[PDB]
Amino acid sequence: GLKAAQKTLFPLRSIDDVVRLFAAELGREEPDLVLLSLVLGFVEHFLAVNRVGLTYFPVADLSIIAALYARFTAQIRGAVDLSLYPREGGVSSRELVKKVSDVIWNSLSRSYFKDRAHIQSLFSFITGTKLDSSGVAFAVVGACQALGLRDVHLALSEDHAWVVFGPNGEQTAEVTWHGKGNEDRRGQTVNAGVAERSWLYLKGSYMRCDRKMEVAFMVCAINPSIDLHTDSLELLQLQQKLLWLLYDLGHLERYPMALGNLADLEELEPTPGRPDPLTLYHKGIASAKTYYRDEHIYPYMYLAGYHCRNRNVREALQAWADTATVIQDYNYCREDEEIYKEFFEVANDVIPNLLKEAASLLEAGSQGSALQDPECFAHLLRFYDGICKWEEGSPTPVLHVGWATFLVQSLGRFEGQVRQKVRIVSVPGPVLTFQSEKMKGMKELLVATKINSSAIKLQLTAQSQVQMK
Ligand SMILES: N#Cc1ccc(OCCCN2CCC([C@@](N)(c3ccccc3)C3CCCC3)CC2)cc1
Repeated sequence: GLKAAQKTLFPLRSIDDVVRLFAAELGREEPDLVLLSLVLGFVEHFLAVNRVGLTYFPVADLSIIAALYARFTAQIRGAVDLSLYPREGGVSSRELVKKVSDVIWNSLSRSYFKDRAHIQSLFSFITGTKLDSSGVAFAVVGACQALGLRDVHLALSEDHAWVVFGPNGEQTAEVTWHGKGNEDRRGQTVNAGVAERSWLYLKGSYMRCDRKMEVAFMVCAINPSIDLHTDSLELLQLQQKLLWLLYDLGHLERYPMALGNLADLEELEPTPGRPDPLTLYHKGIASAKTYYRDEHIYPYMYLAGYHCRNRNVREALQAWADTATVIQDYNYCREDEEIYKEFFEVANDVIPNLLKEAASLLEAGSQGSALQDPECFAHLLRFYDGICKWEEGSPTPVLHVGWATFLVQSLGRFEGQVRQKVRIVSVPGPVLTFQSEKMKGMKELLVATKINSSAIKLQLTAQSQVQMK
């Protein structure tokens, strides 16, 4: 409307007043996405973008929020004439969804830095005519809710967003761009991407949000960063409290990434009486296993990151091996570059740094060292095996000689007497089975006291020949 009942908590004078508003909306039949996004974007603007004059909390007066809300709903209702797009069965048409998408797109500034912070919310859309890629998808869903189109929902993979709609919520439509320089497929289905088994579309095991999950998304989308060195404590607390609210109401049940986000917040500043970060990372993984066929990568990356920051090398390696065990059953496609970057950084920067420190600490006489644990060597091998298996049958390759130099270095961090204790068994303490042909052929090389660097490089890159002189 806004409806009279939506107005009664205003003004919002504190973090807890914002939480109250969210609790009230979440108790309603259809929480108002437009209201909630505007409120979050307003408070984020005045806590992270411009803190001038801040003394405690940027008071959100009804007149201010109602005027932004009226700006949004006038823009959408004025531009989308529903009479041109008749709705059979309380469900929307592809042409209507494309029209809403066009309205949002055409409203945006012609040129801006697309990966700025703080351009995720409808506050950014209205005040700066700027949205990020997923922010466009969210805005389309909000616009559709404003129009009364109850069937249009947000769909999320781990790196992209689109919408579902239509009979049984079975249709898909692209509504935003992905990446940089990829020509957009706005208006089309996601079926080609599902069919090619790319990570971008998760083999169809992507999130189909309900209205509560869309609230969770906008909460995850809060960006407390003020600058490279500085987060808003007020926004961290708000996001954390809102995520707990959502958790308590059941709305994180099917949202792995949100559980990882909450775990990270709890690591930073734990809430008394709440589960530990580790419990929450494991709940994220459980969510992915239960609802998404264990086809998500980030539940395991979140866990690995926590173990890495806490120098639990064994457990970090195990979680990265688990990441690779998920990726192995995908085809590496155009538009999957973000996950390639994640794996590249782990293999070629993070793991080497962790193992270098471990080596120094072993020299200093550490006991229980990951470098003396054959199960840790097995996790490292399983990580590479999943990456190599991922590469098999993909339309673009993954491995190259850059990766091989780091593999050889990482292998060398383990003494031969440790490496010799892993039992590599064939289909048909530690025991490991390799799924990739690359690692099966490398087995022979993985225990020599002196790693044959040149042979390992040849096997990992499948390089046919060596230099002529
Ligand atoms: N080791 C390790 C490691 C740990 C965590 C890690 O990434 C955790 C952050 C994952 N990232 C995924 C995309 C995600 C997001 N960019 C996203 C999520 C789904 C669909 C599109 C975009 C946002 C979610 C709320 C606003 C947009 C932001 C969080 C990477 C490596």
